[PDB]
Amino acid sequence: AGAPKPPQEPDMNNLPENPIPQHQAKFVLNTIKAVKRNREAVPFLHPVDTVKLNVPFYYNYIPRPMDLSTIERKINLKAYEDVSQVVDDFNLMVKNCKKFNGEAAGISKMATNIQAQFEKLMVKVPPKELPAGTNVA
Repeated sequence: AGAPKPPQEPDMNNLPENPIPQHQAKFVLNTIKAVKRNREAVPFLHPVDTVKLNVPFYYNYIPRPMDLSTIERKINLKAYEDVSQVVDDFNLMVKNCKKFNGEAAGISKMATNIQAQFEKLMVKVPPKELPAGTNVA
């Protein structure tokens, strides 16, 4: 080819010491789970099938790919320090699709559609603090 597919994120040797609090991790997880139910998200659920789509040089244009499952795995492995990194990863996913395919491609409109859905949900994200009377041992 044809640049090979880069290794999966995250690097389980650089897991952050202070991850996002669980109440924030539960929210962004349910948010990503809600986006994964959207019919428009199907192409973004998993890494690109470079053989089925016949894009041998895809990883030459996109050196850092991203998908909804990777974002989900990084949350489950506590790889994020701030919820803004989850937003940045979702943005990178949309950016890669528009960069490679272009605003004319209908797959870019699917990415735009799920990004709007993601942004509507992230409006109600709880603050990084715990709450009112949540106790600390």
